[PDB]
Amino acid sequence: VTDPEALLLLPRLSIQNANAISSPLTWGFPSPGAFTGFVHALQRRVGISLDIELDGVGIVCHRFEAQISQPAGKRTKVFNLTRNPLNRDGSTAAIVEEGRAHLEVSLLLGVHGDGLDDHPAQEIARQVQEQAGAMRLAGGSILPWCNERFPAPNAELLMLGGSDEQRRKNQRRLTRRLLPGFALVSREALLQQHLETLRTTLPEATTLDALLDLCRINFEPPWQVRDKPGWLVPIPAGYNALSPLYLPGEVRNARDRETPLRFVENLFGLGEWLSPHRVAALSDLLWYHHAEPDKGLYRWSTPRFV
Amino acid sequence: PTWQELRQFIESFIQERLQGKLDKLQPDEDDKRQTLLATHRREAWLADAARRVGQLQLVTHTLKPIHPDARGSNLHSLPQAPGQPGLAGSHELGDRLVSDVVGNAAALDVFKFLSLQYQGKNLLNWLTEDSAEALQALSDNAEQAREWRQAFIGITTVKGAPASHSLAKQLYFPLPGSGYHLLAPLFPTSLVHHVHALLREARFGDAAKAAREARSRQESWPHGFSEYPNLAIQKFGGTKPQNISQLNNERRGENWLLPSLPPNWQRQNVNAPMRHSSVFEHDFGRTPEVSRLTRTLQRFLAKTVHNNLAIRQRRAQLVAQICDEALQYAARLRELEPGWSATPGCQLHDAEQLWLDPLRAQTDETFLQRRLRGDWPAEVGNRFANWLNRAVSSDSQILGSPEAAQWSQELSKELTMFKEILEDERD
Amino acid sequence: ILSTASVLAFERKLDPSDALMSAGAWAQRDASQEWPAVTVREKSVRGTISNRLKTKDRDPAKLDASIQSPNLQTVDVANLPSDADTLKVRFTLRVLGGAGTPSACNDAAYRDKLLQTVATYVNDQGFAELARRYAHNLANARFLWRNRVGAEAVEVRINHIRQGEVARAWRFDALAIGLRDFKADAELDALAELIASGLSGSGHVLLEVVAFARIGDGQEVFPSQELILDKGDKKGQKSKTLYSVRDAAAIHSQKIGNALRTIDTWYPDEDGLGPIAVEPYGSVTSQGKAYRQPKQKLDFYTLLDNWVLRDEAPAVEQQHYVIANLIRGGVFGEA
Amino acid sequence: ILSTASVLAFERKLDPSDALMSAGAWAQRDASQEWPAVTVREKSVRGTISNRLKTKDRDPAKLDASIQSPNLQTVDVANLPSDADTLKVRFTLRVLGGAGTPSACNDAAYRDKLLQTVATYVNDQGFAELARRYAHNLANARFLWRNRVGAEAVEVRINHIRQGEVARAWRFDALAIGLRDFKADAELDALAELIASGLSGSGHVLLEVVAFARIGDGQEVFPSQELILDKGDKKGQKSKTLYSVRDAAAIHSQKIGNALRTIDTWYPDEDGLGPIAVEPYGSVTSQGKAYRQPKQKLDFYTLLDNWVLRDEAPAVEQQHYVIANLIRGGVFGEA
Amino acid sequence: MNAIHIGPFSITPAARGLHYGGLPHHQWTLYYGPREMAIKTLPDSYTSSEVRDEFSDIIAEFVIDARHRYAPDVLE
Repeated sequence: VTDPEALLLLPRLSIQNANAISSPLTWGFPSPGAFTGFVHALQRRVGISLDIELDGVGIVCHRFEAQISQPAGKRTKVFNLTRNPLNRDGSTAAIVEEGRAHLEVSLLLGVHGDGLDDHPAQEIARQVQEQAGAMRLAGGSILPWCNERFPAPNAELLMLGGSDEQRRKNQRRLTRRLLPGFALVSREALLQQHLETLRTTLPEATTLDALLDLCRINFEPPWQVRDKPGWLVPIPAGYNALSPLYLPGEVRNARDRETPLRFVENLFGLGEWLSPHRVAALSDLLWYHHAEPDKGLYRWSTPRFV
Repeated sequence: PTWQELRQFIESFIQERLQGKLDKLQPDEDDKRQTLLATHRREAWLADAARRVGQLQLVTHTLKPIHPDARGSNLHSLPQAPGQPGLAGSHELGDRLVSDVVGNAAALDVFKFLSLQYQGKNLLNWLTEDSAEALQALSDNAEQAREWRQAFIGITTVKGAPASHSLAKQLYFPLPGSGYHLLAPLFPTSLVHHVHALLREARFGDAAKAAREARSRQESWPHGFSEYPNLAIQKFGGTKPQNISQLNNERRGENWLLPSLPPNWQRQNVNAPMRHSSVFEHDFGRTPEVSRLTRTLQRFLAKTVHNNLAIRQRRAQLVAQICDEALQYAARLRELEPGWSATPGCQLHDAEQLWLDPLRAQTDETFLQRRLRGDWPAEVGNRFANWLNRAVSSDSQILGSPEAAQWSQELSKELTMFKEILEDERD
Repeated sequence: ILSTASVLAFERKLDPSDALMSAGAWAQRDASQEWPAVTVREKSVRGTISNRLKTKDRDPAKLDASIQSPNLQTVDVANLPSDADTLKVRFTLRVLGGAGTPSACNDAAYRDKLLQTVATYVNDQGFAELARRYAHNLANARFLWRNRVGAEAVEVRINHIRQGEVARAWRFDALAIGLRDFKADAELDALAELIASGLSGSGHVLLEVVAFARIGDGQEVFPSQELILDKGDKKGQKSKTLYSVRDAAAIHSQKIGNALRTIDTWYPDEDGLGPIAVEPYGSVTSQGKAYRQPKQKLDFYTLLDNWVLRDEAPAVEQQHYVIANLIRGGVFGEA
Repeated sequence: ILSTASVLAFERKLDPSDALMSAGAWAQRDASQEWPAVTVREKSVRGTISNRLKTKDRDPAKLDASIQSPNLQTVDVANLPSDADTLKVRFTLRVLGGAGTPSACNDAAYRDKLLQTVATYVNDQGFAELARRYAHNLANARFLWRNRVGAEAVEVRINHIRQGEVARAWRFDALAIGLRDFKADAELDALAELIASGLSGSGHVLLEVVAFARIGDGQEVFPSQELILDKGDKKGQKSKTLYSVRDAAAIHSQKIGNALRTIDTWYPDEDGLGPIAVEPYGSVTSQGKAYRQPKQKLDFYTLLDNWVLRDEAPAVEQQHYVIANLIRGGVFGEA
Repeated sequence: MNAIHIGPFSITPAARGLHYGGLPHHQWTLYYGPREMAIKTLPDSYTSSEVRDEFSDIIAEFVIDARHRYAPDVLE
C-alpha cells in the first residue's frame, strides 16, 4: 500500500517444523499469510519501540525439506507424524494428520518511518534480527545459527537512492545476497487471463478449474506436454467471508474477547516461484496485507509487482 | 404436482427401508418384526424423523476436520463472489454443490428422506416454498405439517450460538487502520469434495484411462489427460472416517492436497566438477531442470512462425530461465568448499574457475584474488552461449529465414544481461 | 467469579532443534566439527513367527505352514562406521522468556490472576528448582535414550551462545549424573541460573548441547523412528523407518523435549521408574499407564484451577509441576 | 489373578554389528586392519531347467522348446581376490545386561513378578551356562554360516575393548571347538565369566570379534543377501543382491545374533541335529519344522506363563532357555 | 492364484508364497512365450486387474518397442 523507504534482509532462517499443509487444498511451502503475520508480529513486538513500520515481506526460500514419505505401490505421498502423549486412561489418542517441513528462507522487509533517521541501520537491523530469533514463522522454531562457521547479519538498504545507478547496484547486490532461492509472487492477473483463455476454450469454467489447469501437467495428443510460464503453484490467497462480523464478546471461545471474529473460508490463488534476478526491483516481491473488511476478502498479495 | 404420488414415494421409501432392515436383521422369532414395523412403517416414523432432523446438520464448511475433540458451530454459507480478479474458492461452487452432513451415524437415513427426487426436484427446495402439494403429502393435520416442515428445514440453518472451539484455528488479521479481526477458518468440505471428485475423474476416470492407454500405445486420441504428481494424503479420521462427516465417509480420509512446492524442494546434492572439461556440458547441463528447458528449446526452435513473436516472447522467457538456472548453479556453488578450485588437476575448466569459486579470493591474498578483479570475467556466459548454441535445432529453414536472426537477437540480449550480472561479482 | 479461560495455550519454552547424529573417535571430540554424519541405510530381515498365538493356530500343521512361508521385512537401520566408536549428538536449545505468559486467553481477569500467580511463584522461589532439573536432564544425556543404555562413557558439552561466540562452556560426565537423582553441583547450579534467567527474561538464551557416547565401534545407533501409518494399503511396506534431515540421522525435537521434561518426581504413584515427563494427566507412553489422574487432586488442570481460581496453592512440588507444564506448554481450556 | 501384560517388549542384549568381511592371506592375519574389503561385484548366469515339472510341460516338445530358449540372470557375487585365501569377518558385540527388565510393560505387578522370577533365577543359577554357550557360539565361527562349511582353518580373535584399548585377548581355534558339543576350556571359561559379568550388569562388556577362515584363492564367500521385490528389465534381471554398507561386503547383524543364539540343546526332539537358535516356538527355517511347538508344553510362552504367572518353575535347562529368550528380546505379549 | 493370459503374454505366479512386510505376497512372473520380462512381488490381496495393471507399463513398452522394431519401410 506504500513504497518502502528501506529494505531489511533477514538472512537464512532455518524454520524447524513449519506447517506443510498450507491450505485445505494444497500442501508444501507454507502460506504467505504466515510470513506477513510474522512480519506484523515483528512490528508489534519490536517495530514500535524502534519508531519504524514493517510492512511487506519478500520470501526467497533457500531450502525446503518435507517430512513426507512415499508408500510402496502408490504415486502419492503421506505425512510423517508425531506420537502425541497418551490419554488419562493410558490409550492412544485420536491422530490428527499434521505435516511438518524444514524451511530455510530469507526475508525482505519493507521499512518506513522516522526511526530510520533516528537509529543506525545496523542497530535496528540487529534489533529486529534478535527479536525474530526467538519467534515462529509458520509453526516452527527458528534455528538462530549457533556455533557454525560464519553467521550472517542483516543488510538494511535504504531505497531512497541518491542516484539511479547506485540504487540499481544496491538492488543487484541485495539480489546477489539472496541468490540460492526463488521469490514467491502472486499472479492474480495471470490466473485471471488464463481463466478468460479457458472460458474462450470452454464456457462456464470456474476460477478453480483454471487454477487446477495451471498446476497439472497437461498431455496433448499429436504426445507432448502443455507448457507453463513459470512454476505456478496453488497458494492460499487469503480468506473470504463466511459469516457476518460478530461482536468481540459475541463469539463463544474466541482467542480474545476484544477482537471481532468472523468465520472465513480459504481463498485460493496462483503463485509463481521465480529467480529473483528476473524482477525490476526487490520491493516488488513484498507480500502486503489487504483486508477490505466490509466485504471479507482478507487477502495477502504482492502489489507493485509488474 | 399431486400429493398422492409424493405419499406413494415416501411410503415406498419407508417400505424399502423396512424390508432392508428385515433382511439385515433376519429375524424369525422373538417378535422383532412387530417392533420393527411399529416404528418405521407409519407417519410416526416421520415423527421419529422429527427427533432425528434436530440432531443432524447440513453444512458446507465444518470444524471437525480440525482436532476432533473440538465442538464448534459448523455453518452452511455460500461466500460472496469477490470483486478482485484471479482467485478462487467455494464461491465458485454454484449448482455443482454437495452439502455435507454432520451429526449421528444413525439419523443419516433421514438425509435421503430430504434428498429424494419425487416430483423431479430436491425436497429441501420443495419444503423451502409453501407449495400446494407440500404440507398435505406428509401430514393430514395442518399444525403437524408446519412443525414437521420447520424441523425438516432446520437441518440447513446453524444450531446453537456462533462459536469456534479452542482447538479450532483463530488467526488475527491486521486492518488497514488500527484494528484486527480474529477470522476463524472452517474446512471447506464441499469444495474439498468437489476438488477430490475432479481429481478422481482426472486420475481414475474412463476417458482419462483411455487417454493414458492411447499415450501408452503412442496413438492419437480426441482428448488429453493429466497426471497430478506429488499429491499428498491427509486422513482426518484415524480409524473412523464416518465420525468426521458423511462426505469424509464417502472419501475415507484422503484430503488429496495439491503440491504447492518451491523448485528447491528436491535439492539433490552439491558436487564439485573436478576432472571435467566444461561445466555447462558435463555437470550443469545434466540437471533435470535445464534438461527440460533444452528439450523445450529444441521443440520450440523447429516450429511454425504463425504466433512467432508471441512464441518468441515465450522463447525469450524460456531462454531467460536457463541462464537463471546457471546463476542458481553458481548459487549452490556458494555452498561448496572455499578452495575447491585450487585443487590439483590436469583439466578442471580453469576459464570458468574465476566464476565457479568466488571464495578462493579469500583463500589466496594476491595469487588469484586480484585476478578476478582485474579480469572481470564475463565472457564465460559466451562459452555457455556456445552450449546454448547446442540447444537450438539444426534446421536450415530457421537459418534461411529471420527466425535465426530473432534467436541470435534474444540470445545476445540475454547473455548481455548474464555478462552484466557476472561483471559486478566483486561487490 | 473468575471462570477459567475457554482457550488457554502456552508456547513451547525450551524448544530444541533436531538432534543431529554424527560419528567419530573418542579423544577426538574437540575437533568434532568435521565429523561425518551417521547415514540411515536400508537392509532386509528374514525373521520367523515369534508372537503369541491365540489358541486357534497352535496346531503343528498350521504352525509349520506359517514357518514354511518366509517372513520378510525391510528395515531402516543406522549404524556407526566400523572405525568410529563415538556417537556425537548435537542440538540447539532456546530458553524463551515469558514462561508464565500464555499465547491465548479469553478472560482478562483470568490472565491477570494467572500472571499474578506466576509472578508470586518467581518472587517466592523462581524457576531455580525447575531449571536445576532441566540442567540435570541436559547434563546427563537422557536425549540419547537408547544410545545412552549401553555406552561406555557419555560426556556432554553445553555452550552458551550470547551473540556469536561461546559465552560459557559447561562440561559434564553424563554417566556420573544419574537418570533419577537430582543432586547439587556448582556447574549445574550455574547452568540452572542461566536457564532460569532465560525463563525469567524477555528475550532468549541460546545453548548448544553436544553429547558424545562411547557406544562401541560400528555399533547400532538409535535415531527417532518415524511414525508412518500404513493406512491399510495392499502393498507391503518397510516395517521400520528412521529420521534424517539431509543424509544425516537425527532425533525428533519432541523426543529431546520429552527427555528434557523428564523431571516429574512428584506423581502420587511410587517412583520406581524415577522421573517421568511433564504431561497433563502424567502420561507415560513407555508404560501405557497415566499417573497423576484427575480422580486424585494432582493432575495439572485441577492443580491450576486450585492455585489460580480458588487460591488453594498446592505443595511446592506440585507448584513446580504446574510451572513445568507452563514451560512445557500445551493447549488447554474447557468449552 | 496376575494376568500377563499386553506389552512385554524386551531390548536386545548381546547387541551385534554388521560384520564386515575383508580379504587377506594366512600368517598375515595379525596385521589385518589394512586388509581390503571384499567387493560385491556382478556376473551373469544362464539358468537351465532343473526344477520339478508340474505334469503338464513334461511333454518332450515343450520341454525342448523351453530348453532351446533359456533364461539369463544377473547375480551379485562376493569373491575373494585370486591372491587372497583368507576371509576376515569383523564385528563388535555389546553385552548389555539387565535382561530381566523389559523396556515396555503395561502391568506393573507383572513386571515386578517377572523381575522377582529373574532375580530368583540369578540367585539360584546365574548367567553361567548361558554365557558359556554364548562364548561357545562366538568361539566357533557359527556367524560364518556358509563361510565355515568348507573352510580349511578358522581362527576367532575376541578382544575386550575397554576405554578404546584391548583389556583381554582370546584366540580360539574355531574348528576344534565343535558346533554341537559344549565342552569346557579355561579361556572359554574366562570369556564365559566376562559375558556373565556383562549380562549381570556388573560391568560394561564390548568385544571385537574377528574371524579368519581359509576358504581359498578367489573362492566365493557368502555375505548376507537382500530381498529383491522386482527383477524387471531396467534392472538387468537382478536375481541375487548381497548386502554391503560402503563398497564392502557384510553380514547382517541379526544373522550374527541368530548364530550366537544357537544354544538351545534342550528341545523335546532328539539332539542329533545339535543346538538350534533360541526363539519362541524354537523355529528353524532350514529344517522347516518347529521344535518346541505350543502343543508339547516346552515352548517359551507356556514356560514363561508357568514360571511367572503360576509359579511353576521348569527344569534348569528349560529356565536357561527362557532366560536366553529374555536375553534375545522380542515383542512378547498378546494383543 | 492362476495365470493371466493377455494375448501372447502369460502372468504366472510362483507356487511359493512369501510374507514381505507382514502381509502375504507372491512372486508374479510375466512371460512373452519362453522369455520372461518382469518378475515382481505382489500381494495376495491384489485382484487380477491390479496384477494386470502392475505389468501393463512393461507390456505397453514392449508393444512400443515391437512397433518401432518391425515397422515397415516408407517410400517418399
